[PDB]
Amino acid sequence: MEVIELNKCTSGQSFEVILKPPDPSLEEIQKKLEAAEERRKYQEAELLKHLAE
Amino acid sequence: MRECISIHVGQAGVQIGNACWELYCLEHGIQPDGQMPSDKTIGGGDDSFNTFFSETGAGKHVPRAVFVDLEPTVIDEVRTGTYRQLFHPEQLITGKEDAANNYARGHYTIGKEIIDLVLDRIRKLADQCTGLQGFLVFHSFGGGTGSGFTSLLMERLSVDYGKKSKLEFSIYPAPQVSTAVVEPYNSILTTHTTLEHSDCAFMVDNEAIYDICRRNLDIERPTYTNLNRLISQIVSSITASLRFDGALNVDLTEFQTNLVPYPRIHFPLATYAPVISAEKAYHEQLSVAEITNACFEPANQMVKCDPRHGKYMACCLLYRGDVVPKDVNAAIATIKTKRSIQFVDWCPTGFKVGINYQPPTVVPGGDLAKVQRAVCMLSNTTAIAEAWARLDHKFDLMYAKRAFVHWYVGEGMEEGEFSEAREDMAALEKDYEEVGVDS
Amino acid sequence: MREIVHIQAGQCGNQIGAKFWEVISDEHGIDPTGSYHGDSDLQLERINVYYNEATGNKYVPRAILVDLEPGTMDSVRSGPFGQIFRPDNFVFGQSGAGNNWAKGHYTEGAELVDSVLDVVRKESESCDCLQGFQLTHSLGGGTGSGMGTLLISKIREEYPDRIMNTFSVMPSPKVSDTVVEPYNATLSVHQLVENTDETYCIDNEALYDICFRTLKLTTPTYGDLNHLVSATMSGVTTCLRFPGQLNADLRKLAVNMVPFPRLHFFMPGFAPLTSQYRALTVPELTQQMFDSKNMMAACDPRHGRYLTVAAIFRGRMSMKEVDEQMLNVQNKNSSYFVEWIPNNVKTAVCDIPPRGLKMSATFIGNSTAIQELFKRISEQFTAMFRRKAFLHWYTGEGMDEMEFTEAESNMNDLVSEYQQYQDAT
Amino acid sequence: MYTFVVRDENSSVYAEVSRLLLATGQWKRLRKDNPRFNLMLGERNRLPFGRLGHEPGLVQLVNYYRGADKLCRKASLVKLIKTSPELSESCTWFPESYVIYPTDEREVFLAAYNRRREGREGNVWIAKSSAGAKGEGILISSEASELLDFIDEQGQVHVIQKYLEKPLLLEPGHRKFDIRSWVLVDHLYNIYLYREGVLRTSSEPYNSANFQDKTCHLTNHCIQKEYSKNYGRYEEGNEMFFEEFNQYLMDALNTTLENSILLQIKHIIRSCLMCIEPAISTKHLHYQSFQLFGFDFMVDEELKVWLIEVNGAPACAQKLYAELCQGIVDVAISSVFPLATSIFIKLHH
Ligand SMILES: Nc1nc2c(ncn2[C@@H]2O[C@H](COP(=O)(O)OP(=O)(O)OP(=O)(O)O)[C@@H](O)[C@H]2O)c(=O)[nH]1
Ligand SMILES: Nc1ncnc2c1ncn2[C@@H]1O[C@H](COP(=O)(O)OP(=O)(O)CP(=O)(O)O)[C@@H](O)[C@H]1O
Ligand SMILES: Nc1nc2c(ncn2[C@@H]2O[C@H](COP(=O)(O)OP(=O)(O)O)[C@@H](O)[C@H]2O)c(=O)[nH]1
Ligand SMILES: COc1ccccc1NC(C)=C1C(=O)CC(c2ccccc2)CC1=O
Ligand SMILES: [Ca+2]
Ligand SMILES: [Ca+2]
Ligand SMILES: [Ca+2]
Ligand SMILES: [Ca+2]
Ligand SMILES: [Mg+2]
Ligand SMILES: [Mg+2]
Ligand SMILES: [Mg+2]
Repeated sequence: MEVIELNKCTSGQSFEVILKPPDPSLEEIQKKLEAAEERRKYQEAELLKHLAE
Repeated sequence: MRECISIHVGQAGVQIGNACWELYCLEHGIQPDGQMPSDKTIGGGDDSFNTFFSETGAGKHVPRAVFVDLEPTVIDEVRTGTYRQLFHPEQLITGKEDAANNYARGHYTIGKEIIDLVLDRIRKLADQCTGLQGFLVFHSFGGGTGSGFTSLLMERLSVDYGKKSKLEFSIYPAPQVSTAVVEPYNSILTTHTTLEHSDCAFMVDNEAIYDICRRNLDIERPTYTNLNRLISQIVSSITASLRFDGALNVDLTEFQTNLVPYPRIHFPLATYAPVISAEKAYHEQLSVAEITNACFEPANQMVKCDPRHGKYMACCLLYRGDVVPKDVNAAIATIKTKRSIQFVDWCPTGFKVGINYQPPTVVPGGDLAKVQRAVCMLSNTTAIAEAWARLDHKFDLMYAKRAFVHWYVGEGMEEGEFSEAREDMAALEKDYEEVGVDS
Repeated sequence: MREIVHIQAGQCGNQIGAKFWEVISDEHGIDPTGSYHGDSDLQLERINVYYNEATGNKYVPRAILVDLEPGTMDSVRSGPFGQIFRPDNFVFGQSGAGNNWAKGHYTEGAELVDSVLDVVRKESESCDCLQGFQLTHSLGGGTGSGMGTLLISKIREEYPDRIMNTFSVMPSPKVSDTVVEPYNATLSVHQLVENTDETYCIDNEALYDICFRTLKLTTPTYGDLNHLVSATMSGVTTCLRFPGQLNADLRKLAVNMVPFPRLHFFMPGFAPLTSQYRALTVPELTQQMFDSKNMMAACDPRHGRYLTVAAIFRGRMSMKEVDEQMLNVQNKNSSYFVEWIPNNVKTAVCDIPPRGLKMSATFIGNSTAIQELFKRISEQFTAMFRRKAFLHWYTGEGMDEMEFTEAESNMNDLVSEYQQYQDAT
Repeated sequence: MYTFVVRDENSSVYAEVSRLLLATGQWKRLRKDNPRFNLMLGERNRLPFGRLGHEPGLVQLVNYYRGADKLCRKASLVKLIKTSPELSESCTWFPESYVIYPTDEREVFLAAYNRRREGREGNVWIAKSSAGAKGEGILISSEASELLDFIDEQGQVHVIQKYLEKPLLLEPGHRKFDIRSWVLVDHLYNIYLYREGVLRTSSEPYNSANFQDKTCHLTNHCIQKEYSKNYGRYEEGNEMFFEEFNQYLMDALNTTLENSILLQIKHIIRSCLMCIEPAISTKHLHYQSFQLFGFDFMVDEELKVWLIEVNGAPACAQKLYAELCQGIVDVAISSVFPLATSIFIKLHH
């Protein structure tokens, strides 16, 4: 039960008590967003082709 | 002094952000017009509250915040609300129509068209910072914007601000206050994509806030307004160390240093006490021992789970009000001899304690009574994995039938992202088990 | 923001559509001349969803009226609220469709469809942010069934990312005009399977049985049937038209109600249905709402399973009591909800009750029991088609038998698809 | 009406409990994976406690206490007794035990073993494991090497325990026995001792000069029914019930079952369950738990009671299923979900 690192100021205080010791790049993001946009475009083109038939 | 930029995404993020900045203004003595009489340095300074507020030459104190939603009805409430004079129009970003509770619509379809605009409005705030710490991101798991657009934003923030810390406040989905059914999908999808980009995330389960409001505030049917004012109190106690003089959690990095030994396991459990009804005419004020003991009651946790059947990696005690170290240690000593508090073997069994002498501030006309002392406990316990297990099971039920999957595929998402995200959650669940359970 | 464009096609479609506008205009305080005379600003908060603002404080329904003969729309223009509609939005021919899907879809309707799309385009271009379309029609005639589904296909071609919902009256031999209704309905259902997001299936036999058995109307008329439909449509659209819990456009609503694209045929219901001054308790509202006698698809929900369920309560009542009663109904009927869509029963409350009731409840069920309705149509279809009876009315308009065989196969597949999700665990 | 789900089909106790619930006309059984239940008759292993108590508006009850395994595993029961101050290393009603891996207590066990042979004391020990099921992994020996060679021969965690060399022997027969007590702990953590117990008796004469003949030493029902030729001779199925056993103690030793034995049994049951109460109580949890326990005891020739083990999923005596399962419905299930001369003894605390 040891208290350590006691710091005090006018606003309050803090301390520690111990009881016992023991990324995707910009281009890759753009690639994924554009890949999904192209899958949307392909699906919509299939719908428009279906409607054209 | 090092600035922090808050980002509020989607309805849940915006409304909670609105609740928080209202409370911040009350705590710092900032009037709705932005003026702050106690601030004697006009148009500048590097006080602790300047981490969250910039200053104009006219003496207005402006939140370092951006609000982004894919439809305008929620942010229009900010534009016309009590604190409308606080924010500049460029801080409030609204789209035309929303993501329809569809992660793929928020991440890919609509996110691609608005991400560059959001980054430019964020960059404008960063340019006013002499030493930017990083970002606090508020959002729901279940919404199409809160899940889909947040994960895209977090990815780009890691590109544009690689050194900066990013903290999340995430609303975990609860059927009691939701009319959606696809939220388990959106939660798993956004957790998978955001996991590597978030340094520390505080999950709030609407189920827990709802029941606390029912049980402790005697509100029969809590509204979002009830929930958000309670959530903003917890958020304020977590961010108070960034906004006031102190020596614990004084910058965002310290949150990871004190609460997250292993990067993927970065979801600390928050517990708050006391929550007292303002309508309660007669109330006896609770002691340091009583509010500290209440931090180990599951009924006061932001996520319902049983820490007795997990292990702790870190524990932080954040007090506000009439609290001195002597009473804290006397309370902790008693609690050890009565509670199941087991740490992992490779961590010290201890508590980092922070005390701010100013008692909690409550909104005039709110549901919460003023108390002489309160505490928020932040503990990294493996018991929070119970919340992942609940979510992953609901995901598994629907995904085995591919229910609702066509909505996501129809927005350009591939089906393999579902299983890739689910396998990542399976690994996350396994990580919690390896840390917290014996053979 | 969140504007809806309404279309009504054919005799049934225009008579039900007109009643719908009578009901919600009264709810919003709009008189027959389009002038507002309400007593609550809640009536105007979401008035733009269905009405346009003309100068002079006039509100004009965003409604397009379509028919291949002038008769019914002449009646509409003479009706109670006839003057409220934009005169430019009456689009009609003279030939009629002779209760013939081919005339509505391929010949007579094809000549008129472009001018309907012109009006649709004009209304859409004046929308701040178009939320989607709704169509009222019957499936058993020629204009609403054939030209209605032609319109839906043309609208999806021009507005491929806009929600399209329908209120579709299904034919019944017991409330029938011609023997070819099963042909027209079967041809139409396949169009709806592909091109709508939600289709509310209103069975004329259910409406008749409700009027006869529950309302004690000895001799129901189409007018009596349409009173039930307009009241149901009002309840179904309550949360779009009034402030409340739901902050959702049509897409968000469809996302949460439609787990598989083709299984989007909904079973609506309404409570109370009384033959009258007595107050209905929340238990009574909830119990009657889930009773098959209060639903309008003539399908027994106990014969299938609910994929998703939504309920809308109207009036001033205890939300706590609403939650308790909804849980009580779910436990009484635990076997009839699929267990692989968690929390698939959702509720919403609106404080504003409909005309003449202190409280009411509207039921929206996506149940696999709707397959019984398609089975009925399929049987009636096959009984005639096996002998190729009455086909000459259709081959005379250029159709051949193969298109009928494909429509039959398409609806039999739809029935099969329902059966597989009713047995899934 | 109430709903319940069955997830352990191999439970004889809760097959009868489920039968009674249905026969009330007020309980409906759902599919095992339907989450909208009030009562879960859960699985023995990996019961998903984390998914309980999150269904809106449903009070949910489960027939197992999360964390009660610490009492119901042989290795963890030894650890619990040694490391809990309320039980302590000096506990008088539990035999000297050590945990042995093939942490580990190999050297400490050898230490007390060496001292025991110094004073020429009885140096017989029994090695057992909870993973070894139904009389398999048991070995009794008076020499430590045979125990440890048998332990590391197996890959499972074992416990070596002092073998009670002086057991109370029933007459006629000169025969061993053990006492099974059934204990129900409800959601309020009331501790109910079923008034009816059973003695699982050996039908062979006890022979302390041969620990390889494990039929007169192991009082298991499966071991007696298979290996003992005198099975069922003195009592049906080698099961003597409290009325006869009490009459025997009065006739043979001029005392009663209540005085000589049952006071200690109640003390032990109460000490074990009160010890783990803070760790497993569901008093302020979002779901509630109850559990049926099977305590197994030994009695020595001095009428001292020793706890042997605690079973977390016990079976019941054939003639006692009806009464006990009705009691489970009464005090554990209907207490939370009420319907439209108690058989238990409440151990107070
Ligand atoms: N605590 C709290 N939760 C909220 C609030 N608003 C929404 N939620 C929760 O957030 C989830 C729905 O996500 P939203 O934030 O509304 O959706 P969104 O982020 O705006 O994204 P969209 O789908 O495009 O509308 C549900 O689980 C709601 O219960 C709020 O103000 N407070
Ligand atoms: N220390 C000891 N001294 C004397 N006998 C002992 C003993 N430990 C165990 N026994 C004997 O071994 C038998 C079975 O022991 P144990 O309870 O460990 O096995 P088990 O768990 O498979 C039976 P159950 O599951 O029904 O409780 C007991 O009936 C008892 O007679
Ligand atoms: N409920 C209702 N059904 C109608 C009405 N008018 C016609 N029907 C039904 O609609 C079908 C006939 O279609 P109808 O609309 O009259 O033909 P159309 O003008 O070519 O579209 C039959 O099934 C009729 O039973 C009506 O006013 N109300
Ligand atoms: C998940 O949505 C709900 C949850 C609880 C209670 C009610 C809801 N509303 C639901 C479930 C819907 C819809 O599907 C579409 C409806 C509609 C249909 C046709 C034209 C206009 C509007 C509006 C509507 O209100
Ligand atoms: Ca200043
Ligand atoms: Ca980073
Ligand atoms: Ca012509
Ligand atoms: Ca043209
Ligand atoms: Mg939104
Ligand atoms: Mg007609
Ligand atoms: Mg055993």
